[PDB]
Amino acid sequence: ALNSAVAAE
Amino acid sequence: GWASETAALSETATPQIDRITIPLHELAAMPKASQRLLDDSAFDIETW
Repeated sequence: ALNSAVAAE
Repeated sequence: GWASETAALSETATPQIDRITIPLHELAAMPKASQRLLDDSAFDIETW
């Protein structure tokens, strides 16, 4: 759960 | 001892003590989360 730009994260 | 009637009663043993040390360590987690993900998420990421 971080960096909402990345889908899997 | 099982002391006799007249025997010049001698002294007996006494328990020897041992000490065990519990070092009391710590366990830590530090998850990083983006501030914008926390603001525009429909899920409460802080309580998750």
